[PDB]
Amino acid sequence: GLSDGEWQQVLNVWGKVEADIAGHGQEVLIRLFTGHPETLEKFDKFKHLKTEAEMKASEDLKKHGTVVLTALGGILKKKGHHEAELKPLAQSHATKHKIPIKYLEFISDAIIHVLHSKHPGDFGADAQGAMTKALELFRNDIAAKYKELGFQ
Ligand code: HEM
Repeated sequence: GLSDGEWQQVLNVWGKVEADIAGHGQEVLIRLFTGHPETLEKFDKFKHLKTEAEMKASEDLKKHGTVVLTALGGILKKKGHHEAELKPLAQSHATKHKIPIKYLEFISDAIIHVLHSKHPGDFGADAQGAMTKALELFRNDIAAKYKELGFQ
């Protein structure tokens, strides 16, 4: 549940991500993998990445960063009316990829970190608040589909 003003802040912030979707995507995943090494083990196609140099040097990691943020952006543009978009992602990540809701908390915090890192002093207190709310809404609606499936 976000206000109209809050949704406007979220979509304003997203303009930054849209100027460099791959760069933001790559940094969000690198921050996830480096901060939480177990998350890398969920990706059979990125397990071979033994170093952050290998990570930064991976074209396919950049590619998947674009896939992830494009999907998230689509959802954010629905301003909460995202059932059709979110349900299949929830179901894929629980049933096929086996991703605990904890890892979605990790990637949420990682998005906040990357925005401050790439835009220092240009990601204000109101902006962080609005983006956090959106990411919690997203996370919480996925958690609901996880409880439905009894997935832990
Ligand atoms: C902001 C949250 C995220 C979004 C928007 C997102 C989105 C996506 C999309 C669109 C795909 C491809 C289609 C599909 O399989 O459903 C995908 C694949 C996948 N996701 Fe995510 N995802 C998120 C978070 C996570 C996290 C936190 C992990 C792991 C720690 C994860 C692991 C995977 C894996 C293992 C695949 C398959 C990669 C492959 O082999 O091609 N995801 N994701």
